[PDB]
Amino acid sequence: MLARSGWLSLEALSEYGLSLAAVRAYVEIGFVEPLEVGGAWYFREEDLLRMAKAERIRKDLGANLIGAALVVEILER
Amino acid sequence: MLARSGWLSLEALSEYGLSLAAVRAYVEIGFVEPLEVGGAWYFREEDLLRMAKAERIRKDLGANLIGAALVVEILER
Amino acid sequence: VLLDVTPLSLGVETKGGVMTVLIPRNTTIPTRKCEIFTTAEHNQTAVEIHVLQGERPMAQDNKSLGRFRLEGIPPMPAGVPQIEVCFDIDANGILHVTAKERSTGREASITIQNTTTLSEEEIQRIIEEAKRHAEEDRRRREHAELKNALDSARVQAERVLQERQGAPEARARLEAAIGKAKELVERDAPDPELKAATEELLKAVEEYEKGAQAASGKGPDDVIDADYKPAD
Amino acid sequence: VLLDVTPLSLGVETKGGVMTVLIPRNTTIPTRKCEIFTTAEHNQTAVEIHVLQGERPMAQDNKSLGRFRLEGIPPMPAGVPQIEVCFDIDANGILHVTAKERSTGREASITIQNTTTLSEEEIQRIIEEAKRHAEEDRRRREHAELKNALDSARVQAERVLQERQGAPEARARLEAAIGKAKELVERDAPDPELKAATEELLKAVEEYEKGAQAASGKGPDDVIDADYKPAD
Amino acid sequence: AAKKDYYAILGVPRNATQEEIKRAYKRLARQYHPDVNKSPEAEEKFKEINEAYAVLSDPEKRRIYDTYGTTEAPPPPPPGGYDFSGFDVEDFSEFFQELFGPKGRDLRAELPLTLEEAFHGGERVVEVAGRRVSVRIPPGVREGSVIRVPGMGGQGNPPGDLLLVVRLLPHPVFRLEGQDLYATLDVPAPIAVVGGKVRAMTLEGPVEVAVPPRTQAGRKLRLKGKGFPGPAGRGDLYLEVRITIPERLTPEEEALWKKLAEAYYAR
Amino acid sequence: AAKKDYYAILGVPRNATQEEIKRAYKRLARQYHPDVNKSPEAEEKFKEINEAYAVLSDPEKRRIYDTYGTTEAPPPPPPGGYDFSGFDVEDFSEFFQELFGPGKGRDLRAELPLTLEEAFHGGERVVEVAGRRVSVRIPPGVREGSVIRVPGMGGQGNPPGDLLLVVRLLPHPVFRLEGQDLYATLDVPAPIAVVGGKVRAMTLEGPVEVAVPPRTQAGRKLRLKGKGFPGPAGRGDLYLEVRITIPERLTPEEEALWKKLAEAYYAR
Repeated sequence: MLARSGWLSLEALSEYGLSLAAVRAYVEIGFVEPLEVGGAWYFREEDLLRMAKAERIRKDLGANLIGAALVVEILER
Repeated sequence: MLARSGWLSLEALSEYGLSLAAVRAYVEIGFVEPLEVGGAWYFREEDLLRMAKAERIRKDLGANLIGAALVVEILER
Repeated sequence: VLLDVTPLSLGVETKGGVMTVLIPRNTTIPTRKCEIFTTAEHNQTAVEIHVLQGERPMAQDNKSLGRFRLEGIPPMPAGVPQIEVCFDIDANGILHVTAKERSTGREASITIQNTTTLSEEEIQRIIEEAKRHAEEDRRRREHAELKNALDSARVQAERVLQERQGAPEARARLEAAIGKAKELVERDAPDPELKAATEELLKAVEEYEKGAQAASGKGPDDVIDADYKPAD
Repeated sequence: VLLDVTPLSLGVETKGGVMTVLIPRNTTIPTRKCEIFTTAEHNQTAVEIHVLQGERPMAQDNKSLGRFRLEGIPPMPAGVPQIEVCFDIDANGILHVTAKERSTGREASITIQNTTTLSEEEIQRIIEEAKRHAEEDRRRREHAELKNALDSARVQAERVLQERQGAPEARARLEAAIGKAKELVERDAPDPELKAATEELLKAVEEYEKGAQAASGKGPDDVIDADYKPAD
Repeated sequence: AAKKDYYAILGVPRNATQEEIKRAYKRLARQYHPDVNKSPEAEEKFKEINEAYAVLSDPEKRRIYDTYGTTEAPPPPPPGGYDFSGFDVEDFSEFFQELFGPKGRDLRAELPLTLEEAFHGGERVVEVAGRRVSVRIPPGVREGSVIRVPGMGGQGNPPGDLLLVVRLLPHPVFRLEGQDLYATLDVPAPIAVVGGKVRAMTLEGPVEVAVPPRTQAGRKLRLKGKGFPGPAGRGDLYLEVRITIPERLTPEEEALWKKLAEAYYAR
Repeated sequence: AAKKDYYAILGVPRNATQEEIKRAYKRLARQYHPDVNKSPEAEEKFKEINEAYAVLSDPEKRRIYDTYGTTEAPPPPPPGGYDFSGFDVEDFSEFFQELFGPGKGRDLRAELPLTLEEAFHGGERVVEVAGRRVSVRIPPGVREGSVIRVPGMGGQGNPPGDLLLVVRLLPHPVFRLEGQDLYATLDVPAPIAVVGGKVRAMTLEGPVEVAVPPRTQAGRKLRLKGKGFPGPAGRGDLYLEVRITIPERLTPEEEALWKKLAEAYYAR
């Protein structure tokens, strides 16, 4: 009698093709805010879609902060 | 009997505090179109104004494709 | 490289008899894994946790070795209370199930030992029977995620209704559809009806989320019906 | 170390008597620098080039070493033919002034030897007299750059008129401004008059680039002037 | 058909070398990228772009691939196979399919319809760019309805689905905003005294409509039983009235109107 | 005055340590950067957010500064001086002027809410910048995007900044002005389309009696030359539209004299 909505753990990242080191780099710069208490990080489904968009714009260039062009992009819509 | 409109030569670069290596790199990646004929390059005023905004976003982060964060932004205007 | 790799995918049952596997098969030991889980109703002070062994999505088709209850959960609106139902498989292979709570910290740990380990005959039996039934198991999956989508429409007509009192006609629509849900959960409807009801309730909440009052144009005082049919 | 650095900032004359330096002060030996300039009108084949020496903005007080002609500019709307003017202070120091026409290869390049290198007394004289005049020189620079704004307005009103046709009344206003420029550049008007005229021309070109024809609201067939004064 | 000038797509001259090609593709791909550009037209042009630099990259393929069309006839494929490393090549445009040949996408497009076609719906021979397709839209359709027809989208293995969003073309005299029609009911004055009948035009056609007496301007009238059916019900049409003057008059009308124009002068 | 919550500005709790501060600043600075946000309000927010990061940098400066507000009173300055390297701290908020003090001015851009009457008249006015004092005048005939630049009356600094006071033309309730034409509805009864009468129309000039030609069909515009809306390029006329209404109060005599043309409309 527990609803399965919650958040997404560090397990689905491999299914989404997102390395843990990249998630660390995104977290320490503020691209997305996880839920630490009480164990590992946790994210919403569309929270994992933002660096999923971000890690597809890395396929040409450049460094880690492409989320800057993404925060504007979601603000562009 | 000539009017001072022309373009910007390789002497106006120093007024805006631009390193010529960055100028060459951004020409080579295609953010701005040069005028090679017949010797050095020649640019427009707003070409050095786009780069002026783009290099103020280098003061924190990150690498050379801030044009991605700018080409969108001008396309958002 | 070590032996005793997990021969079962273990999780917790959810609404509609749907697994939430917290540790899949061919995973090593020891392993401490868990996630965030939420509640169903308002002020829900207790949560039932039923661990399951197997891979078929139906909880009914599964075998359950642990069915316990968690009281002491502080009364908070559904979705906000997050329950850490954490599975720890130690070196011996005991399934320490700890029901941690992020808010206060109530717990109810259960130990299920390795005496439930099934032999290669039964491992092949369950694997080849799930694979044998897979063609209808995907049909049951399309049934089950659609039933949970119906439950999601119910809980969106439940969360928002207590968060916003919309149009009384829209409220009557929501209540009639909720009665349809009550009559179609232990008397489940066919999938075409399920989709035509879930999308109908999606449109019902789309018109229920209208925002301001009845903006029938510029908001006139009153109207009248026109005698469209020929007369005189 | 090596010496005989260039002691003067050599450049070209521009429209209205404005200095455009091509080699600045303190340029190493040897050196070669250039920049592209443009034309003014339609169907122009003639190039007068007037090299000048100095630093202050005015031209009549500056000294010219060469006034030659490079011809053959394609008959073409203004601005496109980029006339390449190189000042080359070679390892000899001799100021080669080169004018190429990029289209066909029209070339007129005369040489201004190091005979125009001045003494220390005259360099000090020009520096100190420029600084002495500088307080009125920034005033006349506000004058001259505003005259260049008016000149750019003149060339803009010419280019637009030969490129796009607007309403006859706005065209009449632009032509009246053109006549004002004709009668108040050789006989320069004070600054505030020119500022009011340039902003007025900016407004006129703003209402001149309106796009389509005169749409008065919905664009009715005919309108009348209402007798706003009281009657009856 | 004929080779599209990829030099025109990228923005480089005919004899541009590798440098201009790279400076062009790193510019347009930064603008037409599917991740940074969310537009239905973007994906096809992005495929054209990646195909364009699939063959414009290296000097050896510049000799081999980029001379296509420059020869008197299309030369046969060179011996030794092709080298297409690092680029997605399996969904190129018609030119490369003609030349050599080597998950279906959710192709998103538009269905431009007026109010009448959208209301009736029915079958329609829809038009994708180049390929064949024909699917129907159920009646009562509105904006934002996702017409996802399986096996009908972009070619792929397996084939993709379609994302056909309705674009309501505004009818010249029927202005629909949301589910309400702001069609003005032009009517002479005498209806505000007794209440007459006017052959109004609505989505149901020309219909006689009567109005209650003494109705002021700006009033809305709800059309129940004759509105706009849809998924959530029949959206009634809220036409607004407008009072006008008879343009053509008679001397009898002038004589009769004189004595009340006097009253208007008085009050 | 009292401390504005920099934690609430960044979005972190009171006890949040350095890394949360870093991951909140690097998101706000990525959103409220003036280059990525070309808005007047973004610059002040950017200044305040980097000011928040200035006193939240390292654990020793954390202890020294972020105890302010926590302490029972703002303590006296610590000995040995400060360290504000790499930070433009010369335009901090009023709080830092209160606490420590040491600070070309900015061209402060703001908006003047002006109705049709106020925009038409302009005149002397007391403009309202955030916190400080200023007063400038508007010339009559102001239009959208007017650059009201007053040297030495804008941002504080050496030299002081200028003003960019953009006029927001307030929508007058019954005056719908688009460009320089007023689409003001002119409601009038029908009989003016038989002879042509007068209507007490209200315009920017005030209440004026307006004449109309006979047989005027509804929806027609009438030009107002000589009494329109004057501006910088001339007197922008106002094209008000006519509209036919019904006399709301009718008499039995009206019915008696109206029956004839009612029958006429019944026939034609």
